[PDB]
Amino acid sequence: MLTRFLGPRYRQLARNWVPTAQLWGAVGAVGLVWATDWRLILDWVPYINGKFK
Amino acid sequence: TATYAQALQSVPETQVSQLDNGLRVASEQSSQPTCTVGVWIDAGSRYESEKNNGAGYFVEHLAFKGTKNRPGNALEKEVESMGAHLNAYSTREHTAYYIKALSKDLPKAVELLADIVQNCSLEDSQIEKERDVILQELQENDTSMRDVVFNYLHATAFQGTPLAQSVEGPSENVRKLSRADLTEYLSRHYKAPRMVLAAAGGLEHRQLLDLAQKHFSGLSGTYDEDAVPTLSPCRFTGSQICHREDGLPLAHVAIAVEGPGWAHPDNVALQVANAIIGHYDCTYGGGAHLSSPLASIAATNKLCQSFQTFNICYADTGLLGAHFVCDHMSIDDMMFVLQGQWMRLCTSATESEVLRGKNLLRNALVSHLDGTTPVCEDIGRSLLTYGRRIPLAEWESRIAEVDARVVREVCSKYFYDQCPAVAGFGPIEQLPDYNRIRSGMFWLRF
Amino acid sequence: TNIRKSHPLMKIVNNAFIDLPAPSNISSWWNFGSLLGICLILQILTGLFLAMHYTSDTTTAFSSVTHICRDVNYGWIIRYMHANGASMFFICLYMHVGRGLYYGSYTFLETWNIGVILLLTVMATAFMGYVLPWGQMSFWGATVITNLLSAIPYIGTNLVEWIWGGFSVDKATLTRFFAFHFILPFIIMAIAMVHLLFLHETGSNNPTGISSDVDKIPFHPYYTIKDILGALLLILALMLLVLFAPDLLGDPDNYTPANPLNTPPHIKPEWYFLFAYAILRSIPNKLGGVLALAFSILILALIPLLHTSKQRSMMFRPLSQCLFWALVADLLTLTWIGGQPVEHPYITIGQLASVLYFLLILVLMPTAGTIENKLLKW
Amino acid sequence: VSASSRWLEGIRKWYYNAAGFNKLGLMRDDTIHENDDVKEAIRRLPENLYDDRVFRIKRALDLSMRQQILPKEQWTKYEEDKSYLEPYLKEVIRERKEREEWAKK
Amino acid sequence: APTLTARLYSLLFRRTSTFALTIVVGALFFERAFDQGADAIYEHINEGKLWKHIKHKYEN
Amino acid sequence: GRQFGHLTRVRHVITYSLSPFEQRAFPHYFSKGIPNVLRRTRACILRVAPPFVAFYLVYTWGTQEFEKSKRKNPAAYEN
Ligand code: HEM
Ligand code: HEM
Ligand SMILES: CCCCCC[C@H]1C(=O)O[C@H](C)[C@H](NC(=O)c2cccc(NC=O)c2O)C(=O)O[C@@H](C)[C@@H]1OC(=O)C(C)C
Repeated sequence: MLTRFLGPRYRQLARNWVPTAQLWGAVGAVGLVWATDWRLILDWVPYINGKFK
Repeated sequence: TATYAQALQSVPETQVSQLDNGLRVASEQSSQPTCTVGVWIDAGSRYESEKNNGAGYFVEHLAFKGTKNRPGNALEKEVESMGAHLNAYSTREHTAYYIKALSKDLPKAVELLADIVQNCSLEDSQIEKERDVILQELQENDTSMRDVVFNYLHATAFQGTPLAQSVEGPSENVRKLSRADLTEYLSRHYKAPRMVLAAAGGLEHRQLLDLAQKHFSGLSGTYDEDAVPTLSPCRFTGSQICHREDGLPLAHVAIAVEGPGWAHPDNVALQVANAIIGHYDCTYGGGAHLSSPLASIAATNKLCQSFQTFNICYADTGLLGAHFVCDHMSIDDMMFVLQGQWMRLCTSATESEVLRGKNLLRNALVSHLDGTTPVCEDIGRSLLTYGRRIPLAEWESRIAEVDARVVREVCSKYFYDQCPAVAGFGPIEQLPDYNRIRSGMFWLRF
Repeated sequence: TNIRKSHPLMKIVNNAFIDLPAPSNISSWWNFGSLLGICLILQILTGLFLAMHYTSDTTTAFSSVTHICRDVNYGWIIRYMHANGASMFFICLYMHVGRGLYYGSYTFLETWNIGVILLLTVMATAFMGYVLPWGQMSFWGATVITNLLSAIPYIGTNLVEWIWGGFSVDKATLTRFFAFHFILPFIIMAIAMVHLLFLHETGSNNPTGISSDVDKIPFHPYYTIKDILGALLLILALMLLVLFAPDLLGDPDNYTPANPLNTPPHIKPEWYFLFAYAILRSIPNKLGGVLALAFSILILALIPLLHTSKQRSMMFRPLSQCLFWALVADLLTLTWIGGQPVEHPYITIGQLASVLYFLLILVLMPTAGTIENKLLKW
Repeated sequence: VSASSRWLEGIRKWYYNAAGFNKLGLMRDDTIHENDDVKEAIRRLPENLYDDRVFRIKRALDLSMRQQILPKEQWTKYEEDKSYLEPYLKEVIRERKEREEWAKK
Repeated sequence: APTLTARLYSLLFRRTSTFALTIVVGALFFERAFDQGADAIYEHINEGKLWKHIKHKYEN
Repeated sequence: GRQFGHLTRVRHVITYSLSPFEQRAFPHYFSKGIPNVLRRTRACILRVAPPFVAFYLVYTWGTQEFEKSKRKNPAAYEN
């Protein structure tokens, strides 16, 4: 019954933390990538190709 | 039905006039039978130096003690017998001497002001008597923890600058200042282009101008050679002063961040956010149900006895923050909560709370400008600070402009990841370490 | 002044089982907390004595256990108490969770949740436990199961081989499991204390779900002795197995060493995973089967979000009381099916029991709750 | 008033007797789960109600321990079951909801 | 024209978001460049490797 | 944690009790015991028992059909 949080203010609160929640997923993706040396995603980054010729 | 917007239009324009002195002469006429006139001088203690500090204050104590044409009693006796009220004050930037009086007594009212401001006797025997009264005033002031901590905030925030000084001075100056020290500060600072004759009530502006030209003509008949009373900007310092004393029953803390100063348009928005946080006192009715989250939490959990946000302004700088009072085991919680609120606003101000803040501020403004004295003081002071008088309507427009975004942007600009100036006094063992307070000025989520 | 109260250490002990106020009211269903404790230490205790004789190495694994049973003075009782205590640790774990739902105890979120963490860990532990003797069930038990992570999209393969140390179960896998089977019960033991920490924050729930603050009794006498008797009963049972029926709950074929070539058409995990086993294969899907297997246990952490009733215990709730037993019997069903081959009757009925399980906990009990509210005028 | 309204009443009287708290001398409201709202309403009861509620629950917890029940002629007769906590509970909920509603704008 | 450190603070250090984003973005490039320069330094001071030994055995 | 003395508020209740060394540990063990467990069993048969016989019926029929599915299988294969 999550209706307590349905209103104008909540909508404004939600929107205020949109950039944060976004940038915080950017941190996690890149973070997961860098930590597992994601072969798939990394190949695309210009430098960082320690698996080319 | 006469609307609020419309009501603001009805407030009569403040009339401004300049003499040949450079003395500005301003008034706001109303139907009242009484009034308030006085002179606002662009003189404080930020204008003083290490050695003449307390001079303005020492002058104030002498201002009503006798003039050339009216020695000793005389003044009092003229004022008292005409049933008027003579008063004065001085801050770090301003000095004022005003008279509340029957409006039909505007002619002598002004005459008396002139004399006071121009021919202040300074009889040597008086200077001696006053020396000992001010000393006493200091023993007295030492017991108002609040007065103390605000002097300490100023002392630490603006360390090494004139603004760091107090209005009354250190004891030795009071002990050491001489008549020559005084008169030289007088002539140095009581010059027309820095004075403003202000008035509010049942007068007509022309009558004021006439008087000003009659009793004030000849003050800057000598525009000074190379005396350049210019205020050097004042450094702010993220610093902290703790006057531990477990013999006091309650602690006072005052935390602030550097403010912009009198003229910056950012004030309006800061005042809104301040209104949102507001103030509190243990005699407020309505505890748990207060709109201010800080206030409501403080009331329900007994976090304090009183708190209050504030925004002090000086030229190009100011202290912006809160001051609270509480038990020795609550200093930590109060701080947490205070700070968490500051951040909430920087990053999450919602729309309605801002309306409330704006309305509060509108109420405050209009309510504050009620009666001859409060108005007169606003005229005189504003002329000094804004150069003009900002008509209610304009403030209303400034407030209306503000909404959540403006609050977050403006709050972040001054509070976010900024260095505080902390001042402590009382049983402050639990007052958090400066690093800790510093860390509380940003959020790891944001 | 009474040192039993101000000494940094005793405090804890005073708070644990001396002065702690408890409901004058609890009944036998509250004993399984001590029993689980006892289980945990006794398990740790025999388990250790086996480690002073056990090995690892695939070559000697099986040989060492028999060495213990035959050569090691008294090694047999130790070995069998360990293996039988393991089952008892499940009977109690099972009963505990049971007591919990019926009586609404799960309303203590943190405590309940730590308990779920306690469930998965002893499960994860006991699993590794039986791989050790390196018997037939041990090998494919260790194979049929572990594999499941190979159903995880994109990376399943990688993980299952990473947990293996090779391309199949061998060398790298037995030593691994032994070490993990050694460090886990200690970690569990810690978690238990945190479980118990959060429990002391509210005190115990009781048969009525009402609130006993109005009638608390000291743990001193009362629940210490009612825990002792209780533990004696747990000893009777554990000893009945060990001393009269050692292999009654044990698959006879974990005898006869391993053999990556064989696989004896039958094979099921130890009894306590049967209900789960049944669920998984009652689904024609690699992903779905394992996904459903997970939900089968991870749903406990969902229960509190579907409390719908205005009363806490089911003591006064006939409707739900019925659906509770239907759940138990239905779990007894899944256990039974899990124990049978994937053939004719057995398939469709175990397929129905699965749906029932999830539909009962996810739709039936929550509705029974609301109807009871409505009946009472609440 | 219907022949069938007595049926619904009859299903209710039926459940009541089945639910069983009345054998322990409890009243319907003596068995509500305690939550914030319920705790606040318990707080608002006047002395006598509160004291009576305490005595009841004590009497049940006591019975529950001996695993007994009250003689049949002393069970709480449905319909003589006073809904003493509903009005407070209802008022506590109303004010919470007003708050909840204020927090949205 | 402010300062490097100033401009750096505003655009990336102020918000703990960008602050953290900067370091995960900055760690990836660092691991790569530090491993290059390092190994290179390690080889340059050596040369009895199996690197320069290969040239001899491309055949079998 | 919560200690006695800070639990809750209690009004006007007297509690008489007796020393264990002054009473019997098994008052009317059988006299009052049996009747009561009958009473508690009765009070609960109907909510506990039904699901179990249901399992019971499904268990015996289930194995039955399992044998009669294969063993019984032949049956007839006549040509
Ligand atoms: C390492 C295995 C576990 C141990 C050692 C353990 C220990 C205990 C102890 C000593 C108590 C208090 C006595 C009692 O109520 O019986 C208790 C109560 C409880 N445990 Fe556990 N438990 C374990 C597994 C669980 C599980 C599987 C759950 C549920 C997922 C759980 C959730 C609870 C809850 C909610 C209570 C409160 C019972 C009540 O208040 O009536 N714990 N536990
Ligand atoms: C950290 C204390 C423990 C140690 C040192 C320990 C060590 C061992 C060793 C060396 C074996 C192989 C010998 C044998 O199979 O009899 C074993 C078997 C086993 N233990 Fe543990 N273990 C410990 C705690 C546990 C726990 C917490 C459980 C879960 C109840 C557990 C359940 C098992 C099981 C299921 C087996 C294999 C079953 C069987 O014997 O047939 N033990 N353990
Ligand atoms: C070493 C023995 C000293 C005991 C201290 C540790 C043990 C401990 O904390 O003791 C008390 C006895 C704890 N609670 C209960 O027993 C308990 C609580 C309410 C009711 C009943 N019974 C009947 O209504 C109970 O029995 C309990 O039983 O928890 C055990 C899991 C824990 O054991 C653990 O932590 C392990 C991690 C050691």
